[PDB]
Parts: sequence; structure tokens; C-alpha cells
Amino acid sequence: QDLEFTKLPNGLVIASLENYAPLSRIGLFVKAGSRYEDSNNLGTSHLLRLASSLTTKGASSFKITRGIEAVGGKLSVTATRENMAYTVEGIRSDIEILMEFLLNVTTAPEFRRWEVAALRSQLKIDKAVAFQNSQTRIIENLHDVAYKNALANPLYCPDYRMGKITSEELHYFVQNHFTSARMALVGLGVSHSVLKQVAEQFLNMRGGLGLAGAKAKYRGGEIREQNGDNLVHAAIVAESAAIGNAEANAFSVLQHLLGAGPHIKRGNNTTSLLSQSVAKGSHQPFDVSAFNASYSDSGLFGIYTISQAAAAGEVINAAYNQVKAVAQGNLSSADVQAAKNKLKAGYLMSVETSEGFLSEIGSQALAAGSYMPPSTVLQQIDSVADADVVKAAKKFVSGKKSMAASGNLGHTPFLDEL
Amino acid sequence: QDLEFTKLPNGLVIASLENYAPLSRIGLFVKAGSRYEDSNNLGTSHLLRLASSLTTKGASSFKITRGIEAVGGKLSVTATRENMAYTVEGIRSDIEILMEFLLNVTTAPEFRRWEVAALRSQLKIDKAVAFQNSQTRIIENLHDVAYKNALANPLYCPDYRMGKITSEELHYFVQNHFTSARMALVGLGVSHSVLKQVAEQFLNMRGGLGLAGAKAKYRGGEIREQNGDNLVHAAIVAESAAIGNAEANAFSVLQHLLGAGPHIKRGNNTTSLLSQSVPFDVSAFNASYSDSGLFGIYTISQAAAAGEVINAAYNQVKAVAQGNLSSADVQAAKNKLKAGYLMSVETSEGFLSEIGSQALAAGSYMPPSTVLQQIDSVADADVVKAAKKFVSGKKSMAASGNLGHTPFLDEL
Amino acid sequence: LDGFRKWYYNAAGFNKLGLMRDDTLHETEDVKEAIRRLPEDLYNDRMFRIKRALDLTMRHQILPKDQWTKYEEDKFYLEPYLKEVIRERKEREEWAKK
Amino acid sequence: LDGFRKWYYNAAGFNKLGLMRDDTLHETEDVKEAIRRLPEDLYNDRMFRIKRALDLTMRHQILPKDQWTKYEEDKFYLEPYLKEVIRERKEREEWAKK
Amino acid sequence: PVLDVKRSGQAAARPLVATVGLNVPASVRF
Amino acid sequence: PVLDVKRQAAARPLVATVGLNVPASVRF
Repeated sequence: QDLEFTKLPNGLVIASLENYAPLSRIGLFVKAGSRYEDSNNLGTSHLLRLASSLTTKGASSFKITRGIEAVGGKLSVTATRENMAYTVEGIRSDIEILMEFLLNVTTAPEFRRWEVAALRSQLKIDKAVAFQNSQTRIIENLHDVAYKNALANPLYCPDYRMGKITSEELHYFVQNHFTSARMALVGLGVSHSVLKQVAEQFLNMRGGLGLAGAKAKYRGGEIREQNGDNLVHAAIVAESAAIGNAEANAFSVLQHLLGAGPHIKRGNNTTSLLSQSVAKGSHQPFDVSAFNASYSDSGLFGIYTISQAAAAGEVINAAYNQVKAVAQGNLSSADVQAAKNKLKAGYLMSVETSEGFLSEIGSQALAAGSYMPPSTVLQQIDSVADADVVKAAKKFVSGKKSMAASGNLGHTPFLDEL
Repeated sequence: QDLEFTKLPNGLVIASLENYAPLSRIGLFVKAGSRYEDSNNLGTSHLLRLASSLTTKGASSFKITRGIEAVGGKLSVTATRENMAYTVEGIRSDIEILMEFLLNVTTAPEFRRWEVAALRSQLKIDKAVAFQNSQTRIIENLHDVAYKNALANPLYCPDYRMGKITSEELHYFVQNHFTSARMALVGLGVSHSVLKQVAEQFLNMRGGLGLAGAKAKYRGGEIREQNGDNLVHAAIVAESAAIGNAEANAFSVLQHLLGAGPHIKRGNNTTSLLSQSVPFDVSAFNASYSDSGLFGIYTISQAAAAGEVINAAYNQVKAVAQGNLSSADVQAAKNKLKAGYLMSVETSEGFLSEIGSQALAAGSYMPPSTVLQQIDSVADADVVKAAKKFVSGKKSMAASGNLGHTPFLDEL
Repeated sequence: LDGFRKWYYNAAGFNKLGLMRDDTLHETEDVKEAIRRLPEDLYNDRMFRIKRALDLTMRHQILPKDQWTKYEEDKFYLEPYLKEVIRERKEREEWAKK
Repeated sequence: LDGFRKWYYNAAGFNKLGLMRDDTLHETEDVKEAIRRLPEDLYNDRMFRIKRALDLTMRHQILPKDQWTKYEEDKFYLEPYLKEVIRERKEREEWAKK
Repeated sequence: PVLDVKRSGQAAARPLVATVGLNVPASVRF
Repeated sequence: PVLDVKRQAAARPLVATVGLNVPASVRF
């Protein structure tokens, strides 16, 4: 059948699709990302993300872990700067107790102090594993230098805050952001009815709108990290459109025109205007792409470069110059059509998997409360037109930039030189 | 007697003063600070500073350590971003072997690889002890955000560079910056003659102008490090005058007008226009290097008050930029600056450092008296001028603490 | 029964050393898990009370009668934390049994 | 004397196990300090040569004659590093004596 | 220090999304 | 970690100081 939606009177969104899949997936989406902290409770969302297997009012940690592993199901937590999503999946004959476990974890945690004291070492280990690659550190640095208050908060807990996060901070964060008006329960392979019954036994008691977050403010700037890596990583972004505008579609078409990942293994990603503009001048190994991260109040669009330290300068300059050409109208309609085809194929392959489909429905729910059929999107992406793309470009080419660099930065340029 | 500046042909500025002190002090000053590194050899000057008791061509580490401690003498290394100074002091009857040890350490190191491999853990320990207080970290962060290439290099070795500094980097740094045209040998309590003889047996071997460093470029920007501490240390500076200008004297008079440390224990430092602009601690940071210098407020306040403490402080400087000052305040600032200079040179090691610095900087000695009349040269308008420079020039801000109420540069 | 329990509390004699009831529990695995889950202030008071009782037993003395632990006052602090350890312990055991 | 030293080098027999002369030194305190001061490649070759000699002694074999260590070729690598250890050692001793 | 269990080069072009849970795998994607 | 042996304003540039003597620190 099709997707089916009810908005409960306490604000909770219920979305269901019954496709008679053998494994069914049920997720719950909360607007409780890392942007809702301030300077007093930094890293609380990271410990909340890692604290999904703790003792709840209704099931202990042992009961939750052994009961999910007894049926072979999976419980995972994915977190962005805006949203958290707790997802369980398993056989249709065990999803009743899977919803019991998931809704107990979402609605009634206990946050015992010895459990979080044991979890803080796992927090340090998870942060080290996450920052084992340079892209994660340079994106966290880029957000920290790009924003002032809200989106500048890191996804991972700072080093000083480990050992300082308490049970009361987790309880305050849950009581202020895990309310029914910020939650959507999305189920693929389940009946809509059951979602509702579990949405009344749970998800209905906490029904405020919660604590409203601050508006994110752009700051500009640049933070660098000399650490002696073999490759220089550099991200240069500017403020862009937010979630809910056609200029966001223009910026997505702009990154697929500039280059948003290789389609061929071992390809040179020939088309990418960026990749072409770098490769016509530099014979060193490189990786140049376009970065776009848009959240419900603000967006970041820019370029991302990995290169040899020595060439790091002009490669960045070459990439920047290519965007300036797009800001001068130097583009062809066939290139924009190919960018639109790449963007729509990427969207359809993102929603072709079950967990990606459940995430998409989830995101749409929290964001606009409505489901937008894949088809609808296709025609809206088509709405973006050439001039629109050019426009977004000039926004990037003019707006104050924010630069995060890491590596041997002896030949990496600055923003006033860039 | 009086200091004898003898600029030997090799550029070495030999300076001596024989005052018949019971303990005599001999130092050697090299233009080899941390500003002469680049991104490939960061932290090499820190290991060079900590490697003063290593094996030399002429004396081993054991011989140097036991011979300096046998006569009870002292060997120390002080380093700024421009200059390094190796100083020995002791009884007049043992300063011959003290000059042997010091000139061996300066001129002929060996830099054995097992010795530097043992020294890198001491490098980490020294960096931790140095960054135990917030002022050191916030000044290093302020220099890193204020400059692009030269003066942005830290005094202490970065965390990734520990374990990576080799003997060849130390040898290259010594061979490129420890040359005779960048060195001054300064001795209080010794005869000038001996300085010269030791200046030919040593300090003559390495000649040349050495590797020239790059010109420091201002960048600006802000580095805000949330550390959690209740106190929100914040330094806001801008580009200022360099060493060798009267505008540097104007900026020194400007920091002594704004407030440059308490004179009374437990005082409120009443006069400081800043402090009185209204627990807190607001001062003014002025540091002048050869090619550029930074002036600006540096405040330490409770997280919450940071807003007012910083702004109020900024507003006070804007008042000085609008001509709102009195001549008695400038006269008191001049008296404070000249008293601070005279009390800085009243001690023996401060006197030896001053002579040393002057040597490397201008090759000449400026009698304390001369300075007094030059500081007097600075006049009220001059002070105002430097202020407007700060009030206008791009600022650089280093902040640390609970920065939830600490403003940004576009808001400041 | 209440008065006879007070008489037995006086006859047990750990109140004369200033100890609580939960200080006198033998530290098995469950008791050590319950002690580890205590807050810092309760743990520090328990360690000081045990050290003072050991010192008094060393000198073969007891506390003055005004400093003894009144039966009514004794607080069963470890008890709440202990029950949980036992509950969790049993749950785990049952799971294995089945 | 040179030919008789080559004959004694063949009669000693550590060249048949592929060892150098400095591999055969007894690891006293000075020898371990000299070994610790070796560069990484020389230390790794020394450890591999010692391990191969131990394996050959385990199987009661020797190397083929083309793989033996030619007297002329043997390099006294540890020697330079060792002298220093001894020199430093003596200097320190003398200081204490006096 | 050892980063627990050590191991990408592909440059990020999309926002990051941490991921952890009961299952042993845990990582981030752009 | 322990900062070896563990245990005001900044108006002048930092200056490192080390040597034979046990004390070693920086001053503004």
C-alpha cells in the first residue's frame, strides 16, 4: 500500500507502511541533536546516543541487550546536529517486544550514575575511533569556526567534558527535548494501528513542545590544525540556504554540477568541473568535491579538498576559481541536466534501501510533518533551473567564508589570500 | 665602569662590564627564537632549549653537569619568539671553565640520537608544566590566531611533533641560526679582554648572517577554546609598532596608562582606566617584536561578567581613542613605565639580559638615562595615536573557559 | 517485638563502635557491587566508620554512650543499593537457567 | 698474523651461523647500553641474526658455505657505540673516585 | 591512545551522522 | 598527565626558561 500518516493530538507524528517485508523496521525520530545544548552541557547528546542500552523503567540493561539479541534484532542510534533517531529492526513476530524495548528506551530512561560513570570511558573510545580519519575532524572544526552558538556544537564530546557529564544533565536534556511535539514514529513492515497503540502506551505522556533552541548565527573565521599528516585537508564554506527553500534545491544541483563523489571506481570523476579544473594544472594525487550541509535554520555550502601539502595552495585556488566561473554564468545546460540526473539518481538510490527509506520518512516527518512522494521531489528538483544554480554560487562566492584546514599547512593559503 | 660594546668583525657584539661583583654572570644571545622555524620543523627550538646539558665536542653531559654543579654555578636558557640566551653565573675563580662549558654548548653540540630520544619525554613534561596556567595557553593561542607564519609559531612543541624531532633538524637549526653575525656575548663581572679571547677560541668558527627568517604577516581571527573553567580568560589584540620606533614608546606609555599590573598587594589598582572602567583582572598586553607587535586588552573574569568586563574594557580604550585623557595621567604612566624599566635593570640577570637584547637588536648600548628622555619624548597625542591604531586595526581574539556569554569580534 | 529488637540491637554491640548495620555486612560479590554503586559521601562515611571501629577494637575501647548508634537512627543505606544487585543477579541467573 | 687470525676466525665458528663478532658479546650493562644506542636498522639486523643463529643451533645445522660471514666482511658495528659507553662509564667512575 | 581498535581518503561532501548501538559496528558517514 | 609536580595577568610576551637548576617555567 502507500504511506499513511496520523498526527496525534499531543503532537506525535505516526507514519506507517505495510509492504509485507520479512524484516520490519521501526524507528523513532526526535529533534534532539547536538545543536540544542549550550556551553554548560556540551557532549550530553553524545552520551545520550551511547546510553541507549541502559536500564529503563520497564526493562534492565541485561534484559534489553539479551532480549534484542535473543530474537536477533538490531537497535541503533543515528544522530545529526538536529535530529536523533533510534531504530529497531527484526522479524515481524518479535517487533512487539522490539517496540516495547525501543519505546522504553525513548520514553522512560533511568540514567543511573554508576552506568554513566562506566559509559564515559566508552565515550572517549568512540570519540577516538571517530576521529581516526581526517574528514571527521575537519568537518567538526569547520562547523565550529563557521557558526557561533547552535550548529557550532560538536557531535562528539569534548575532552574536558568527559568525566563531568552527570545523570541530571541527561535527565534535563531528555525532559526538555524528548517531548511528543518533536517526535515521529515511523514503521516499515508494520500496521499503522499498532504504531498508534504503542504511541498511546508510550510517546503520549511527554507532550510539551519542549525547550526551544537558539537561532544559529554565522561567524566566519578559520581554524587550522598543524599535525604533520601526509595529506592536507581543507574545507572552505559559506552560509547557504536552509531546509524548506528552493535555494536548497539550487545548492544541491550546484554540488552535483561541481562534483559530489565518484560514480566510477578508480575513475577521475571526469565531469566534476572542480576535478577538471584541478587536473588541468596539477598532476599530484588529489580529491576535490563540493560540500553541502543544510539544517532547518541555516546551511553551509563550499568546497572540500584533499591534496599534497605542497600543491595544497593552487589546487584550492583552482577549485575556488572554478566556482567563480560558475558565479560568472560560465555553464552549459547539458551540464546542469546531468547534475539534475545525478542528484535525482542519488535520491532514488538513497531511498531504495529499507533503512534509508525509514530515515527519509522520519526526517520528512520531523521537518515538515508531511510525506513527499519520491515523484514529487523529482519535479521540484527539475524546478531548479540554470540561473538558480548560478545564484547559489554567487552566494558562496560572496558570503563570508569559514575555513577548516589540517595537515602540513606551510603552503596552505589563508582566507584573505584565498 | 661601563659596558664596552665591541662589534667584532664577525658581527659578534662583545660587551663587558667589570664591577668587581663577587658572583659574575656571562650570557650569550642568539637570534634563534621560535619564529625562525617553519611548518616542517615546529618545536625544534623547544628541544634545543631543553638540550643545553647534552654531550658537546669537548665535554660530555656528565662532565658539563658535574662541573657546573661542582663549583655551584648556574646554567640557564631563556627563550622568546625572537631570541635565545644561554646564561652561566658563578664565582669569578670558576668562570673560566664556566665559559668553556657555555661556549662548548653554544658552538659545538653533538646532538646524539639516543640523548634527544631520552629528551622528548622531558619535552612533553615541560610543556604540561608550562600549560598548567591559563595565561600561557591563551597567549600562545593569541599569537597563533594573530599571525600567519613567523610569530605564530609556538614557544612550546606541538603534541604531534613530539617523537618526530630528529638530530638532523637540531643540527640544521644550529648551523643555520647560530652564526657569529647573530650573536652577542655579554659579561658582567668579567674583563672585556677574556670575552674576546673566548670569542676567538669560540664564536668565530660559525660565521655568516645565517638563514634569514620570513616577515611576519598579520591574519587576525579568533580562537575560542571552551575549557570549562569558571574563569573566562580573553585576550583581544591588534597589530602595533615594532622594535625600533617611537610608536613602540607610545604603546608602552599607553599600556601604563591603561594598566600594566598592580603596584599594591591586594590593591584594586585604582588608577588603571580599565580596572576603574568596571572578581576580575583587566590589564593591557603589549609585546613588540622586530617586525610587528601586539597591543590589546587581556581580561580574566567570571564567565558571566565576561560580557561587561571585556566590553567595558574595550569602551575605555575607545575613550582614549577619542582624546579623553588628562596630562597628569600620562605623566603618571610615564613615571610607572620608567620606574618599571629601572627596577627591571636593577637586578644582575635583568641587566645582563637587557644589554644582551640591545646588542642583538641594535648593536648598541643605550644608557638607562638615554631611555628616560626618550620615554619622555612620547607625548599625550602620541599615546592617543597608538590607541586609535588598536581601536581600528583588525583584532585577534583568544578566549578560553565557559564561553557561553563571551562575545565575538563582530559583536565586540 | 520492637523493644526486643532494640534489646538485641544493644546486645549485638556494633553500635558501641559507632557502626551502622550495613557496615557489618560481609563483603561478598553482590555486597562489593552494591558498595561500588554508592555515592562518594556515603562511601567516605562508611570507610571512616569502619576505620574508627578498627581503631577502637585495636585499643579495646568503645565509644562513649552519647556517641553510640541509636537503633532508631541507624540508616540502612546499602540496603536499597543491595537489593538491586541481588535482583539483577537473579535475573541474570534465571536467564542462564532458561 | 693476518692469515692466522683468519684461521682462528674460521675455528671460532660463529661465522657458520651467520653471526657477526659484535653479536657474540656477552650482554653486560655497558653492552646493553651500547645496544640501546644502536639505530633501528642495525638493531633489527642484529636481532634477526641472533634469532637465525638460535634456530640453526636448535636444528643442529649451519649455513651453507656461501652464506657464512667472511672474516673480512664482518663489521664491528657495536664497537664504536660500545667504546663510548665504556668511556662514559669510566669518566663517571673517576669522578666518584675523586 | 591506540584508538582502541584501529582501522578512508574519500573526501566528505555531505554532513556527518554518528552511529552507534547494540550491534558491534559503529561509525560516521558524510 | 599529573603535570609532573603540580602546584595574575598577561601583559608581556611569554618567555620559556629551563636549565641545570631544577626549576623551569614561563613568565609574561
